[PDB]
Amino acid sequence: GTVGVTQYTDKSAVASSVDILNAVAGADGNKVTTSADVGFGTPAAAVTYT
Amino acid sequence: DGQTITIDLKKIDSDTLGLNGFNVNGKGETANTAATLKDMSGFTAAAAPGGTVGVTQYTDKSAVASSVDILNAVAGADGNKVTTSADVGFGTPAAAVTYT
Amino acid sequence: ADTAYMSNGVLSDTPPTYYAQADGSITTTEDAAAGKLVYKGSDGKLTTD
Repeated sequence: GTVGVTQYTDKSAVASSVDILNAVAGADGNKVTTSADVGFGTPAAAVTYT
Repeated sequence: DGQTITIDLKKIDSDTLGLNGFNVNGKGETANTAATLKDMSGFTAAAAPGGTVGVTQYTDKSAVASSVDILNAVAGADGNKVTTSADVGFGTPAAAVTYT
Repeated sequence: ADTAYMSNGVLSDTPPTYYAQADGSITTTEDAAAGKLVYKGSDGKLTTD
């Protein structure tokens, strides 16, 4: 509510897919839910693998 | 390592030595400086009536005029209206107020 | 969803937020009492050291 201050944001920091994969692999014990995987899950009969 | 001698160097030029143009003769028109936001230490106002958060209104108070200033201002224009009581001579008893 | 943002070295749901003070200074939070006024130099990215 202080009008004496003004907010600036640095956009264009959009996460890339490789960055998200690196982030999830960085920590141990995370959760990934994906469908339409190569080999296993190619028919994509089920979605929730985790 | 660490056993050195230090030589002090100062920026020596027209500006640092002062006087920024000696200008003995005068009659020379000179440009002004910029806004210099740092100097504007007057009364701060977070009003911003336009709603723009990127602007902050600064007002410079202590510009209140004196009584003689008000009298000079009203006398400068021709045809003004001044309502007063407790005048010297006429109106000293001040039976009436609105003379104008 | 545009809800994943590159921080300095980690992945965060929020983009880097910067606040510009009345006196021209830059700080991360509204109150100047906190914030650890932002710095820059020799590497860019406005790192806070």
